[PDB]
Parts: sequence; structure tokens; C-alpha cells
Amino acid sequence: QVQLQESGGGLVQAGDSLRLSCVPSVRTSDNYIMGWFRQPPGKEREFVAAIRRSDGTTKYAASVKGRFAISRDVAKNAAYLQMNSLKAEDTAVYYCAAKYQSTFYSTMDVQYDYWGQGTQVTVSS
Amino acid sequence: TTSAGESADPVTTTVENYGGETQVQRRHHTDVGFIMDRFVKINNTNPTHVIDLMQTHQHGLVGALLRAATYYFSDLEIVVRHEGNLTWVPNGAPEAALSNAGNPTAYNKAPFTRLALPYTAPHRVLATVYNGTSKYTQLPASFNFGAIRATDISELLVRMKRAELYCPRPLLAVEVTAQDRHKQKIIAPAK
Amino acid sequence: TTSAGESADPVTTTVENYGGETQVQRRHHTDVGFIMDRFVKINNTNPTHVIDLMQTHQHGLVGALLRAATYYFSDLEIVVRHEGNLTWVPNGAPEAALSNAGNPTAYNKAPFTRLALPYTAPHRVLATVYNGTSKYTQLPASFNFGAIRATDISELLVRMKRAELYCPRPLLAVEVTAQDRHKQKIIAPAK
Amino acid sequence: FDDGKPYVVTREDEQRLLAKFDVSLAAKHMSNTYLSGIAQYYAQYSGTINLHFMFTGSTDSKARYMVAYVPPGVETPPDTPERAAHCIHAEWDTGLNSKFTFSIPYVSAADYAYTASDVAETTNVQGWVCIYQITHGKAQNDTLVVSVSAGKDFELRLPIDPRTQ
Amino acid sequence: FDDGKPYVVTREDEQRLLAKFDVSLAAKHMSNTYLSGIAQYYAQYSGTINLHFMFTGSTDSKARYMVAYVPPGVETPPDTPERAAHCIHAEWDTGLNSKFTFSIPYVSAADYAYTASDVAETTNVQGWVCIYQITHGKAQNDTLVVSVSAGKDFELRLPIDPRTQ
Amino acid sequence: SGNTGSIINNYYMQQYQNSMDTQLNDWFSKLASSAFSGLFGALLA
Amino acid sequence: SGNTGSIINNYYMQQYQNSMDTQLNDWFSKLASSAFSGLFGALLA
Amino acid sequence: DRTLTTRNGHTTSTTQSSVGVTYGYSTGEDHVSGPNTSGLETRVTQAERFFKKHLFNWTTDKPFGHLEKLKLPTDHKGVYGHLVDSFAYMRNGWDVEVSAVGNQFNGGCLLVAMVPEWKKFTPREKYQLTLFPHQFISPRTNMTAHITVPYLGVNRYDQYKKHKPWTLVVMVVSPLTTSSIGATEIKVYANIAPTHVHVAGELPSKE
Amino acid sequence: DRTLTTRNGHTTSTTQSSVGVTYGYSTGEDHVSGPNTSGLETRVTQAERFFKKHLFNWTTDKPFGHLEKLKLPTDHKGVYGHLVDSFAYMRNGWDVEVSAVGNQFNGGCLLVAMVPEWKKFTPREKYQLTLFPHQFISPRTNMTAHITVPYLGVNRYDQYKKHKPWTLVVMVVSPLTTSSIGATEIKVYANIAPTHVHVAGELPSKE
Repeated sequence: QVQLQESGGGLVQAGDSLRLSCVPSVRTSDNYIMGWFRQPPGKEREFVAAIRRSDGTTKYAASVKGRFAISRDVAKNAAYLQMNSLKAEDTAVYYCAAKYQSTFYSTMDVQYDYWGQGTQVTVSS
Repeated sequence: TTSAGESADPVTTTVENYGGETQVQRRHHTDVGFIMDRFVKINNTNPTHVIDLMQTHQHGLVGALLRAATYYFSDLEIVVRHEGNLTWVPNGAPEAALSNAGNPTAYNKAPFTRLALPYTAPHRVLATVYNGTSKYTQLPASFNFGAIRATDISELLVRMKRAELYCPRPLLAVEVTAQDRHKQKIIAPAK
Repeated sequence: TTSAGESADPVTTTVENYGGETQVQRRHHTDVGFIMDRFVKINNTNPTHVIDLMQTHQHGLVGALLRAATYYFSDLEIVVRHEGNLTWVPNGAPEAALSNAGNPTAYNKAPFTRLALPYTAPHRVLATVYNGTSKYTQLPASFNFGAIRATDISELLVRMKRAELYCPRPLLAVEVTAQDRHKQKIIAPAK
Repeated sequence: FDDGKPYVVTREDEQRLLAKFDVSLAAKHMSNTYLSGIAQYYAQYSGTINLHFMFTGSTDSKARYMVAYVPPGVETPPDTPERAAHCIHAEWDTGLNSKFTFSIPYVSAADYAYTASDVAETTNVQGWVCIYQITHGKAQNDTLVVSVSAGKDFELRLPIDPRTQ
Repeated sequence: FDDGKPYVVTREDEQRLLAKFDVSLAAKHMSNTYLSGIAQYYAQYSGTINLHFMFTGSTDSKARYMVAYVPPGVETPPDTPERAAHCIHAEWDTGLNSKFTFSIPYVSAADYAYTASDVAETTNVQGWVCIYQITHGKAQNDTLVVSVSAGKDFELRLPIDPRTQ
Repeated sequence: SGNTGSIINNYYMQQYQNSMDTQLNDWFSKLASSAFSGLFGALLA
Repeated sequence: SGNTGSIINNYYMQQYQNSMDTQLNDWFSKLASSAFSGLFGALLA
Repeated sequence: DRTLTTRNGHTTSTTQSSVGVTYGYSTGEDHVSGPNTSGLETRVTQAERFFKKHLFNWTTDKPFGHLEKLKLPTDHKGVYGHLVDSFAYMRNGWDVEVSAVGNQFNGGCLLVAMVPEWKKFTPREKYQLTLFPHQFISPRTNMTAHITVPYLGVNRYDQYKKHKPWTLVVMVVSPLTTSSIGATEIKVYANIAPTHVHVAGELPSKE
Repeated sequence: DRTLTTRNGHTTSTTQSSVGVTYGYSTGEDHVSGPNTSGLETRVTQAERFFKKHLFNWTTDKPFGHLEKLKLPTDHKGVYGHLVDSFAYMRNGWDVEVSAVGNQFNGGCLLVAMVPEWKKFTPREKYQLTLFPHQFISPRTNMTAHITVPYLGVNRYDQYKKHKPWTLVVMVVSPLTTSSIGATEIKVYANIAPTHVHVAGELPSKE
């Protein structure tokens, strides 16, 4: 059905910033929730930040609350995760996701539908 | 046909002017009551939303065809997808009235809620433009259909019932940059 | 009966020619409107599908009986099994119109969706074969019933309503390789 | 017919049996017909089936033909017109009118018949149709074209969808 | 028209072709019209399309114009009124009445036409409309304003919602 | 009227269930009914 | 009566389905029907 | 009894081996004036007349199923041709007459049919070519077939440089058999004439 | 009051400086069906429509008696042309309309006449050019002349590749006088349309 195209990964060192992007392949008229999951080396996947398509309702993790910022482009049908002031612990594999089926805030970080192959972000010190 | 242009009278020449034949036409699809009667999206919802029709997208079907009129009258239907109960207060109500169940409150069923609301504005007609103010770019605050409230609202749809439009205004199309015409992809079967 | 063969006139001899008796017949099941009115599968669905009836299987009941006519007219019914919403745009629409909810959009209920669509092609009849082109093996791109779109579509069924067929064409059966007749297994109770 | 021709040719032999085929819409001879192409999509049938015989020989070539309906009850069909003269048949020679239509009767036990032969079980449930060459004069390579259409009371009954898809 | 003006100016040249545009509600010349702004929200159309020509030159300036409908079937439109005189056309000069209305016919194969041109495929499905300057006397910078409205049997058919939102 | 078996009228108007035909002839029915039968020439039953 | 396609009457009264208009004229229909057609001056067909 | 004369315009064609006229799908045209042409169509009676065309040589080494086609309209050099390249939309039916002259001491059968919206036939589909308006040419009986067909298509008017609705087809049903006193070869010709020629949408000139 | 619209076929032409229509020698055609064509003539209504032509530039240095002619039929690139080269005998009249657009602050006079069986005029014979169907173009009053003439000749049908009965003539009567506020030059165009086009004797093709 829907495939996700990720962009903007790479390598930085501590203190810099990165910008991740993700655009879905089809532009159906749904209320999907673009989110970001990260999987640290030798650990399991976990939620980072999500955003709703209709409004700019953003969820966040306790780890990254003041640093990270997520936004959406209504025109280009995109979503961007602006990572700021990276820590050496932010090294992981970052995945996007879709979650088309239900769009309520209380469940905005539990069950996504389409993932799309992850990007590699490896910050140094 | 030749006529006085500066007088601004309407002139409708036919193909009969050179032997043709005007054919029978059916204009059921450009009827004002017909074309405005479809659900269209409102893409900025809040925990508390004031139903203002000028919040429809300006380039949608209903959004643009509504911007192409100065005044209008309509009832309304809304399709809300919410968590918890949904309270509706009419036009003119305090904002604190939205926390009580004496007002129309809908206890949420599974998919969503579909209601029909009347026209409660104190004016005979509503307007899309206003030249001036109403206190002692921005329309008067009484140009709305009420307000809704839930713990969080996911989507809102609206539908104009018994719609009436007055005093038409410009309605534009996408502009052609350098082509001879605006070319785009049209649906066609595979293979 | 004996007749001039090369004149190509139809001749129907009876069993009365040698003492028999023509019996009463009922042909309700070979009625064109009756036999084409059943749901048949479309086995190539996409996230975006353009409804073209020449995508039914060529050896199915409706597929083959449709290939056995030059022209046809029909309304339509579709049964779609999708995720998310299902948008439908009529014949002639841009492909970008399929991302907006001003068009017929179906919010998915549990099992599937069953709709009824009209005939929106600009021609009086559609065709299964075309001898030539339409731009300045492949039919014109205007030979369709619209397009649908969802995040992914699992199955699509179509049904022809008020079907009319014109100008019949060859309709073949499976060929017999070396036998005296084509023998196959027929249902029979166990034991 | 054999070699995939719509016609049977007169034979310079002692054999007077031109062609023979089962009364079945699934026969090898009817595999390329419209009646068969329609009948493949139904379960049962009943009624008349017409055969047309068009002679395409020269003017100086004469012949006399015969067609017989051999209902089921014998193991093998007859191969002599003298022996098949005891069935339902018809004879006709060649002349000004070059076409001849013979109507196969629907004679059976049940009111309907299957439009598909079940399995490798032999001896078709309905009979056979046997075309004979009574005689011919100076007709060495002249042919007789055969075609089939539905009768006045023909009928197909129960729609199905049997092909592998 | 060119430079984004509602009018065409007489030319001190050998060229007698003022303007030319496709018969399409998605044309570059109709991009700023109300007929086009409405027609963008429908799939198909049919019927008449009226053009109005208002002359805004002085009293001491005369001219004679011509408009032709060039249906599809040629690769390039004609650029001479002598060659475009074989289409459907009309001529008119300037005088007391400063307006002129010409009605574009709906002539095609199908009963309806798309209100949107498909892809970079060339040679618009409907024809062109060509405005010519037959002659003019002492009309150096005088203009001719063009506008369009719907005809008596015009019609839009199937509502859609095609804009990116 | 093919393959519809309910006796009650439809809930929706005819204008919405399907499209409407406008005006401005079964060939093969007449071509089969006008077929030749009987015999040709004389008969001696 | 725009975009409603059921033949059966409504289950709810008119007083509850929508509001009620009180009293105390299509301009553009008349402005288009009163348009000029034909010709001006004489004709030589 | 089998003497027929057809007159199309100022042209006639007589045959004494007539077997009848076959009407396909209709005995007369439907409404030529519709809403798509907006009252601006006209009829041309100078274009409705016969013109010749050579189809094929019927030799004895051609087996059953040998197909020859001719898409209509063809390359016309007369008034019909200037009509086709002078107007944008045309419509007309056809009145076809095929002749294969040998002698009565030949044998064989030809199938002359008019197929709408031609597409190449598979070897098994040629057994059903008699689903279209057709006639047979048997040297035993006749030398001339005659079919008359209306105009049909998805559109009421056609652009013949883009689409060809009709196609004339001649198939060998029974191979030609000759003897010492029969014609060793047969040449097949067509005599076609458009019917009810209506035009619309005059085009600019090229000069 | 001086507004005229002529519609010939699917083509129109409006003028607001009309001065009337001049009929020459007849107000309508005579018998188109005669004994020389033996009942085999037909009328073509698709050929009766306007086509443009450029006559001359009316400058101030052209004195009285400056003659410009245009023999009709001209080199036609549309349906009329294929008619002329497709049939052997034709006949039709003419409906001519000449326009010389300057402005009302010019001076001069033009003579637009339709001369049958043209022959070159001597300088003294140009004083009598008003014996033929004619009109004047004076920038003072009008910008458009309009004459309508029937078909005439020694024969009822004509072979236009051999004979041209009619000729359009424009003569300078009074030289163009311009001022600082008048048009310094005037270009003259013709808008001609055949009338009652009948043809006979279809010709073979060239292809």
C-alpha cells in the first residue's frame, strides 16, 4: 500500500544538529500520524516523537523533550524531525512510521502500520 | 452580433448566427444547493473548536465556491471523531458552557458522530468578507455556527444544508506558468 | 429443408420435418441483463486502480461474455476491501483529485465497502476493441469507469447493472487435444 | 473435422463413412463453435441442435449424402449406411440448392442433459451423428462444409463459471 | 494575453496574427477567467463558449478584425487570414458599436469533452481560436479587449475536487 | 430487470440509483424470428 | 432539494431537522434570461 | 430471377449471379444529427459512388483460413479523399460488392464478411467468422457477394485518420479446386461505395 | 442603422459602416438545372463560405485611374479548390465584401466594381467603370463595400480552368489625402464567398 522514503541521516559529533525527513509514496486523504522510532545498538526499538497530520499535535519521549522538534509540511506532504544538541547516547537507527488506522492522542505511540527502512545516525564525541 | 460595449448589458450570441443549432442543456450539477451539499474537511481542530466555515480550505470544492460569494445562509451537518463526550453550544454562548451536559452532548459511539445543527447566528445572513469592525483579515466573532468540545478531536467534517449564496466574487484557477495550457496527468487504465 | 447456402439467410428446421414436436422453451438464464449481473473478480489491484472492465479475466463468465461483444453500456457496482478511506473520482478527473475528500470518499466499515457507480464516460457506448488510436492492443484512455484509491486494496469485485451488448464476436471453449470429447470430473457424492 | 478443416471430402475408397461425432457440446468437432463456447458456461441443456451441410463442388460433380442420429444403446456406431438406415436419418443429393439443414432431436430419459461429459467413461450419454456418402459421380476432391446452430426449442439452464482462472 | 494584458494591440508589421489560443478551459489565456475557475471543479463539459471583442481606440482610428475557429486535424494553426478563411470565421470593422460577440461551436466526436488537458501530449484535443487583423487605418497603439462567457447550451457535468490541499 | 428479486420499491430515487438515459431495436431477435422453416419444393408425406 | 435521494418522508418533523424561515428573487437568473441575442442592423443571408 | 442492379450516384453495377443483399446490424442509418456536432454538419452526395479495389488472387495452394483484409476508408483519390483531408469529422456507411469470376466448373468457397473494429484473429477464432454480416462466393452458384452496413462506433462522428470502424474480410473456406476445363486461378476485386456521407468541421487549406 | 451582418455558411462578417448591399444584374440565380447537364448535377453547400484575399496598399502617390484586379475563381486552398480540380463543370455566383480601414480623418474615394468578361481598359474607358455593379469606399463615410452578383456566361456550366467570367476591380477615383492625425496608408482586403455552388462531371483521381 504505502511506502515511506526517509532522508537526511548521516554522521555528526556532539553538539551539532541533524534533520530527518520522510515522505509517503501515496497522498491519500487520511489522518495518518508520522512518527519516529529509534533502535540503539544492542537494544530494542523505542518511540521518539510523533505528529498528527490534521493539526500539529506532537507527542514526545521523556528522553528528548526540549531538544527534538517535529513538524509537517501540508503542501509537500512531508514530516521533519529536527534533532538538536545531540548526545553521544543519541547514536541509533532511526525509523519512521505511519499509523493510519486510528489518530487519537492517547494512543499516538503504540501501534504503527508502515515502517520503511531505517536510517543510520551515529554521533561522535 | 454587434452591440454597445460600454453599456455592460449581457449579450448571448448563438451558433444559429451562422446556421448552427443550440442544443438542450442540463445544469443539475452546477446547482448551488446541489454542489455545496457534500462533506468537506476542516484540518485545524482543537480540544475546543468554534465552527467557522471560513476555516475550510480555500482551494477545495466547497471552500473555494464559498469564498466566491459575499453572503450566504445555511444549516449544517458535522461528522466529528472524538474521545469521550462531545458538547455543542450555540452561537453566543459563554465558553464555560461547554463543560456541562445540559447542552447537546453526544456520548461517543464506535466509529464517529454525525449530527445536524441549525443556524443560530443573530444575523439574517453570514459573510465571507467584512469591511470594518464590530468592537469598540478578521470577520466579526458572531460569524460562526457554535462550538464543540471533546478531550481530543481527530477530524471534523461539515456539510451545508439548504445553502443560499449571494453577490458573487472572483473564483480563480491554477495559473499557467509558460505552457500553452495547463497539462496534468489524467486517470487511465494500466498496461 | 434445402436452401441456397451462399445467400447466408438463417434457416431453422424443426423436428416436425419428420413427425416430431417442437417443445416449449424458457431462456431466462441466457438473458443478457441477467447473466452479466453477478460480481466478478479483478485480480490486479493497486493502491490506485482505474476501473476498466477489460481487466476481468478473459475466461471467466462475465469476462468472456464481455469479450464476445464489440460495444457495451452498463452502470456498475463495486465491492472493495481496503485500509483507510476509499476515494472515487469520475471519468476524466485528474489523478491528483484522488487525494481530497470532496470526491466520493468512503470511511471504511468492518468487512468491506459496497457502492453503486454511474456511467461517466463521454461516449454513448464503450468498446472492447478499437481499430486505431486517440492521441496525436490498447484501448483509448477514456474507456473506464473512474478510479479508486486507498492505502492498500486487497480485493475488488465489479457488477454490471442495466447491461447492454452490441455486435457479437467469437467466444471460444477449451480445445480438445486428441479425445473424442473433452472429459472432466463432475461433482458426485462420496462413497 | 480431422486436420482441423470445416469440411469432409469425398473418398475414393470402399468406406462410406465421412465423419462421426458424439452428440455433446464438449465434442472434439464442436470445440470451435459458438454454441459450444456458450454452452461451456452452463450446467444443463435441452432441445434441438441444427446441422447445416453446404456443398462446394463444381457444377459437373454430383453426390448423394446421408446423416443419421444413432441414440445410445449400442457400443459402437454403425459404419455402413445400410446398417444406419434403421435409425432416424435423412438423404439428399446435390443440385441448385447447395445447403441442407438436419435437426438433431433431443431424445433421452431425463428432461435435461449435462453440457459436459463427466470422466473417461466411454459411450457418450447421448448418441452419435454419422455422415455417410451414399454415392458420388466425378467428385474426387469436392468437399461438404458442416456448421451447427441452435434449434427452435434449445435451452441452457444453470449458469456456472468452470474455467481455470 | 502576452505580458498579462486583457487586450491585443495592432502591430506595425507584416504579421496579421494578433493572438491564438487553444479551445480549452485549461488554456494559458483563460487562466484568469471565471468560466475557467468554475470549470476546474468539474470533469467534463459541453456546449457554446462566447468571446467578446471591445474596441478601445479613438474615433479617428479604424480597423477590421477576423476570428476563426480551427478544429483539430492540422498540426499547426494557420497564420494568414487568407489561409484561415476556410474555417468557420467572422469579420467585423470598427464603428459606433464597439463590441462584437463570436460564439465558438462545440464540434467534436464525443458528446462531452474533458475540462483538463491530460499530459504534455501536444495538439489540443479541440481546435484553436485565431484572431486576425485584416487591416487598420491610423491605429498604431489602439487595443482590442477580449473576454469570455458561457453560451446558451454550455454545461459542466461531474463535480470533482482536484486541487492540492 | 435482470437479477433483482425484491418486491418492495427502492429506498432511493431513480435519479440517484443509476444514471438516466436520454433520446434523440433488437437486431438479432428479429434476425432469428425471421428465419426460414418448413420445406422447399414439393412434399410427398 | 439538492443532493437528497430518498423517496420516503423523513422520520423527524420539519421543526427539528432544520431551522424555520420567517418572512416580512433570483437576480442572476433574470439577468441571464434578459440577455440580448439575435443581431443588430440589417441582415443579408 | 437472380439479376440485380445497384445504382450509387451516377454509377451502376449489374450482376446476373445475384444471391441477394445482406444487411448487417441495421437496414438504415440512425440519427445523423446529434448534439456533439451542434447543428453544423452537412451531407455530401457527390462522394457517394463506387470505386474499385483489388483484394487478392485466389489460387489453389491457399488452404482453409487464409485471411485477406481491407480497412475502410481506404486511400481514396477522388471526392471522398478530399472530403477526408478537408473536414475534421466524417461519418458514413458502406455498400460493398465483391466478385470472384472463374467458371462454373470450379470448386471452393469464400467467406466475405464486414468486421467492426478489426483485430487479428487466432486460428481457432476463424471458425466463428460467420458472426458478422457475411456472404459466400461459391463458383458453383454465384460470382458476386453484396453486403450493406451502417455506421457504428463509440462516437457519432469519426476522425478517419485516427480510427477505422469497418474492415472488409475475405477468407478461404474451401480451397479452390480446378480441372482441365476450369479456370486455373481467380482474381478478387471489390466495388465499394460510401452511404450517407455527412461531414463537419471544415479545416484550413494548405496552399 | 448602418450595422450589417452577413452569414455565409458557418462564417459571419459584421460591419458598422455599412452603406447597403448592391445586387448586380439580378437578385437571384436563374435555372441551375438545364438540358446540357442531363440531370446529373448536384449542389455543394460546404463550399459556400468566406475566404480572405489581399488586394493592394492604398498609398497617397497613386493617382486617379489606378486599377487593381482579381479574377474569380482565385487559387483556393479549401473545399472550393478540391471542387474545382475534382469536377469537370462548375457554376456559382459571388458575394464580395471589400474593406479599406483608415480613419475618418482621411480623404479619397475608391471604386469597387465587378466586371464580367474582363478585358484591359484604356485610360479613357476608366471614366465609365460605373456601368458595372459597383460601390464606393470613402473614408469620410464607410470602410466596407458589398456587392452580390449572379452567375452569367455563354454556357450554363463553366470549366474554370479555361474561363473566368467575373473579375473584382478596385480603382483609385480620388487620391488618398492624409494629415498629421489621419492614417498614412490604407491596406485593402477582400472577403469573397461563392453562392449556389453546383457541380457536374466527376473526374478520375490522380493517386
